[PDB]
Amino acid sequence: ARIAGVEIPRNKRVDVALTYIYGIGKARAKEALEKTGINPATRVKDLTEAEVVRLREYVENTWKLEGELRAEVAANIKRLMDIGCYRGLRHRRGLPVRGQRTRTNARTRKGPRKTVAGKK
Amino acid sequence: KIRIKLRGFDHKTLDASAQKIVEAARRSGAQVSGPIPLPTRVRRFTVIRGPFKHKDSREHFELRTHNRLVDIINPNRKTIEQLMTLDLPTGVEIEIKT
Amino acid sequence: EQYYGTGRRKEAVARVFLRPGNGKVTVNGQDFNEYFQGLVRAVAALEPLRAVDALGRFDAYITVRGGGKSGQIDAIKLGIARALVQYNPDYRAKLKPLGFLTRDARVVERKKYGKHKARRAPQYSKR
Amino acid sequence: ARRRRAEVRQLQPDLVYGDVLVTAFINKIMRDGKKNLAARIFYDACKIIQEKTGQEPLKVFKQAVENVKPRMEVRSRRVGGANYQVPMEVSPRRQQSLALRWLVQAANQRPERRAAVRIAHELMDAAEGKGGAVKKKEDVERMAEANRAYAHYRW
Amino acid sequence: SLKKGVFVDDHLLEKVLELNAKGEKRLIKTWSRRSTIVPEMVGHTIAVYNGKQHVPVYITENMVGHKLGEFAPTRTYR
Amino acid sequence: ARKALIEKAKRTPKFKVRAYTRCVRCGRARSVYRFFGLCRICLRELAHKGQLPGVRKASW
Amino acid sequence: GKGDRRTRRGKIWRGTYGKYRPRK
RNA sequence: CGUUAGUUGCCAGCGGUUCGGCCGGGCACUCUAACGGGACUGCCCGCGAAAGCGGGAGGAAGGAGGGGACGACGUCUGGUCAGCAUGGCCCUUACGGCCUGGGCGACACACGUGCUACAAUGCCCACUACAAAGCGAUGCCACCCGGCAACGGGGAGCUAAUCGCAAAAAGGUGGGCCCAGUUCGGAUUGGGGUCUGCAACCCGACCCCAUGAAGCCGGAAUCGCUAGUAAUCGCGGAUCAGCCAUGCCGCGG
Repeated sequence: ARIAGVEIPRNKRVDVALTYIYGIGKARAKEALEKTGINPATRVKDLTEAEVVRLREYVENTWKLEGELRAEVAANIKRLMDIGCYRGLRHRRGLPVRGQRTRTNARTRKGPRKTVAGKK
Repeated sequence: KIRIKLRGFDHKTLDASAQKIVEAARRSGAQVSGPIPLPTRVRRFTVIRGPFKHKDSREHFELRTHNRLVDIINPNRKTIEQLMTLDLPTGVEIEIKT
Repeated sequence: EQYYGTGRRKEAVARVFLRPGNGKVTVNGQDFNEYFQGLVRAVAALEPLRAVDALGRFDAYITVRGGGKSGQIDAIKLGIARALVQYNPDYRAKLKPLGFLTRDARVVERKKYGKHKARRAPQYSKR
Repeated sequence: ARRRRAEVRQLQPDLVYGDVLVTAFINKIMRDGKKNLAARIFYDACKIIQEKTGQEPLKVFKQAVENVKPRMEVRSRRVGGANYQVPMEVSPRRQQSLALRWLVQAANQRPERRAAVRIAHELMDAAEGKGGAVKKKEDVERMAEANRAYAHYRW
Repeated sequence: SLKKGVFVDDHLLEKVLELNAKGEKRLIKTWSRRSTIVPEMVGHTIAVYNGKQHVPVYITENMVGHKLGEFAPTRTYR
Repeated sequence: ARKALIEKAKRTPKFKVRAYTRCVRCGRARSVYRFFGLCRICLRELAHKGQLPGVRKASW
Repeated sequence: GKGDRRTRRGKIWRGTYGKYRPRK
């Protein structure tokens, strides 16, 4: 059942299936299946096309989702380029931005590993 | 019925000096709700033995506050005879309550 | 009319009152199998009875505090034995072979400084 | 064990079949000291032995083991040259240790997703004699014999 | 991250405010990197100490939320 | 700079927070128990003399 | 488990409280 | 195991119970904590010249019952002048002193010690007294109301076997997920907040939403542990406004 943007989650419980949208977590799902009264337990497979529309229009007009987020969040960061706040050169340099160490670790933000040598 | 409490770091000179409040309110007095021991409260201190790096090897100190309780059921002044000033504590504290 | 023993095991203690009759056993305002419910080893606690054929021709009101369930089970087990030999002091020279009469000294041994966990020692590295 | 000969630790018999061997097996199954869930699995597996075969779960289990006990194995021993694997007869205590051990290990390799099933089928499969538990058993008997050249050391 | 006030050094605004009654100064210089930027106090150019020297940073709108030390970095070679 | 610092550890400080403890007989900044105002060192020292009342050598 | 703050066990471990672990 | 003692503990034994040990009533039991008893190779068999080794009863405990404190003469010209003390040498409008910022928190890299994991003997939600050490009257915070929550209003109680931190978690029972980088795992990042504090940019923790990474059990090496031990699960304290605690010291399941 196509919902946000283009998403076709299917054959799993809507509450989980809902998750497969950029902008839906287990939180925003619990809401939609109560502020639109749909059993979360039911598979998308067997699910009324009246319930799909109550959903599709709720979620899509309740909050900014999927690819708008993506392009906001992206433009939201290049904002921090601005004149050059700290988190600027940090995203700019690709190093941890939330004040954590860097002597060791920081492997998630620094891709894999680029190793070197030393001395005699 | 009269309430006095007795704290102390020393376990021997409490049961002793509060069997003094037993006898000096037994001789001159009457019926006794005996010495009952509240549980003790141990303040632990753990310290590394060395001035410098030696994170293992430490020593262990405690400061056990023994607590002993004593009440008696004849509030007369024919009891506050010795219990006026007839003192052999040293570092016991007293809490005379109502 | 009444017989009793004190069971203990690993900071867990059991007041155990025996009576003859029926087969019911009370523990802390609850039936046995509601308190020790779905805990396989519970039935061990009454192997004293099952030894001497006291079986369920006894009732037992048992309060118990200290520990966790499986300590209590062994504690009760000790009370049941320490009670029913206080009913029949001849009920001793048959609970010796099974040894249902021994406190079981095993308790949490102390955590030591410079270890991690009593015996567990921290990790070596050499180089 | 430089000093004594280590008194084999004696096991508290089973709360059901009153068998020491059973408990032993239950322990090997146990994980982080969760004897309860351990014994649930073994017993709830004994249930699967019934729903499928006529026989008493115990005599299944019991004879399933005896088919996984190895009679010979190889223990290494070097010299002033290289390391050689002398085939050694296997003492009764070690047989049990090994069968039971192997049983569980063999089991948790099986496909069916639920502990109780696997234990059961494996036990069942090893009673018949087609178990992958029994492979680890035939493999050692076969890994001796292959070194039969060296059973003139033996220590 | 605060919510009763914005905790900006008072000795800063006095300069700013009384520089905002016909005041055009660029030689404005501070050690108050701890202090939040404030509404449309733009246009000015605050030199901020990084621990070694003062940094000529021109203030725009958009950066209104942030603090002053976010523009005077305290190290070298990132 | 231990001295100008021990006679600043006593001064009532501009802003509450900047307040810190100190060995009374060490002038020592780190590991100063609140109950004694003593460094862990000067403490094992006194406890052994006997000049620390009721403080025993803990054993269990 | 013990590192997802939004689980009960992540809270228990972290030692905190909230939506995913409220105090009765 | 026994005495001594009854604002913690109960029909075990009886009457009221707004069925909460809450009110008289009671210390028997559990417990709280002082002093004692107890185990010694004493007794029976066996080998031995002896000390003692193999057994066996009695007994809660049997041969060091279990765990601590306790570290000989001395070695490493071991560590530490940065805890303190001290010989010498050195600066003494500065090698002393005060402040404001910055740094000890950097990051192509490399190792140590750990933490959380890679899931079904598992993860999620709901409901359910198992209670064994400690801390708290410039604090612990019941219980109210607002708030998804952090937390903020309000306010009871106890210098605390009496009141509070207290939920112990693994567990038991119910439902859900059905093998998938997943309802596994929670890294990174966007955003919106709370709190402590003069002040959280560098550099705080906590809540909530969104994001959801590497990780499918680890080469050659190599660590711990012999029984309430290892493994596993929570609990407290010290420092401390707060906290980068996954550390350390302890506690029990």
